Amino acid sequence: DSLRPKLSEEQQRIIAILLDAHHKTYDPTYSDFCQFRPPVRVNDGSVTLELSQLSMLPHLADLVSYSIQKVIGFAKMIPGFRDLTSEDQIVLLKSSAIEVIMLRSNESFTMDDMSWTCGNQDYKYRVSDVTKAGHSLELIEPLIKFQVGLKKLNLHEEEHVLLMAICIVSPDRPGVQDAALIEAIQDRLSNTLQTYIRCRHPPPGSHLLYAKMIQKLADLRSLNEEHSKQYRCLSFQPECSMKLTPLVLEVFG
Ligand SMILES: C=C1/C(=C\C=C2/CCC[C@]3(C)[C@@H]([C@H](C)CCCC(C)(C)O)CC[C@@H]23)C[C@@H](O)[C@H](CCn2cnnn2)[C@@H]1O
Repeated sequence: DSLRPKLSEEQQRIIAILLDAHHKTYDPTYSDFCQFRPPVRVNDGSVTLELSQLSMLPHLADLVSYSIQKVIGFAKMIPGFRDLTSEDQIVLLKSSAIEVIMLRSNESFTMDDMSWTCGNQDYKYRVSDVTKAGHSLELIEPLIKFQVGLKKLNLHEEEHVLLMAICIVSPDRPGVQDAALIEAIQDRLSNTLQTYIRCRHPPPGSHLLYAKMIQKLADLRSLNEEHSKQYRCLSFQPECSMKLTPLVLEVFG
């Protein structure tokens, strides 16, 4: 009855490994940003103008690209991940990249003004800047909802990295070969999450936290399909590919 098994020595190594992977792949100081193509914020309080200028696209496109590289880094240090055929590594990455980016961006997302703040001012990102990169409310509003949703779970960083690992190693992705193997890696990770929550999370009356976390992985598949729907529509804008990166192109095209 409400059993609380102690963390195995393997389960601990996994956390340590993931905690460390994240420290090595996420820069909380945002010092690489001046390297990205500069943010341009034109005036408007218009889908037409947005698509005409695409003023924020090269900055955000660089930002996402940069992050994909970071996520790729992250995945490589996931225990199990290198044991997969590099083909199941590509598939799992490409189909989760946008989700892990939405997951990881929560570190910069603040409930003070409902923005991602990586700054200073210049690297603050709100609904409007994302519109300025050619996306519509149908993605941007629900993404903000999900951000708040996630902030309120109040995840320990341990839960944050596991959640991201779990998301990457999902056996039910279009095109995976060895779902059996991938499902084994995931189970190992969820068992670590489920157990970690039970030992180390206050109160807890609410270990309900695990169900809520799995629910976030569902919300993510939605935003993923929506993002991909909208990405398609940007691709139709002429001269757009030059505003992107070779990496953003392959991952989403
Ligand atoms: C990507 C990240 C950040 C924010 C994420 C945002 C804010 C702007 C808007 C973003 C990029 C959404 C867009 C709707 C995605 C659009 C991509 C496109 C234009 C290619 O379709 C999805 C996630 C959103 C900021 C920050 O938390 C992180 C920046 C990168 N970083 C820092 N240290 N290590 N990596 C995070 O990965």
